[PDB]
Amino acid sequence: TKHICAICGDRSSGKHYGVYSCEGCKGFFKRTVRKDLTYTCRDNKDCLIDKRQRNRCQYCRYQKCLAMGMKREAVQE
Amino acid sequence: TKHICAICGDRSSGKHYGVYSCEGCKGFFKRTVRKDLTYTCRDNKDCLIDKRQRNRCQYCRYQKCLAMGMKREAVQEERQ
DNA sequence: CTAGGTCAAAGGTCAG
DNA sequence: CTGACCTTTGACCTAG
Ligand SMILES: [Zn+2]
Ligand SMILES: [Zn+2]
Ligand SMILES: [Zn+2]
Ligand SMILES: [Zn+2]
Repeated sequence: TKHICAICGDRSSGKHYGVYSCEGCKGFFKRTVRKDLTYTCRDNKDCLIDKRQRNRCQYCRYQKCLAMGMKREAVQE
Repeated sequence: TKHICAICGDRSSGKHYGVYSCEGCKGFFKRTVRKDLTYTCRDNKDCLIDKRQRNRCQYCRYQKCLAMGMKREAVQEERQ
């Protein structure tokens, strides 16, 4: 699992914010926290986050980052 | 100038789908791939694609995107 | 090692 | 439908 992103399942580049994640999910989490962005799900808050469809819903991607254990506290100034 | 669209000769906004192209040819290729659109040439499949006449034939514009090297694979899934 | 920065190249919108 | 004009993504690098 050291090699697989816990959020989308892409090739993981190491532990980012306490979770094994790809460069994509790391960057997304970083921008969300830094810019203090709020998202909305156009569906039923159960969108599938995988390599191909991770960008389909920002709300569901962020909730998966949190549920997998990504720490807001680990994003610095 | 090395900032020329390989499809139509308009000012290129960078590399789109592996080819130096204008914002017009980028959008056109994207919509064609996304919707899986099939076009028809009303002539002999050799219409001239340039800045002025790019919109004259959808079929010939798409065949030039492909012949120039535009990658169907580089068009990602819809986001909304 | 993993934190942050960068910027080319993806994405999107909506007036015409 | 088109394309000007805009935003977000993620591969890659470097400093701590
Ligand atoms: Zn990921
Ligand atoms: Zn969702
Ligand atoms: Zn063009
Ligand atoms: Zn034609």
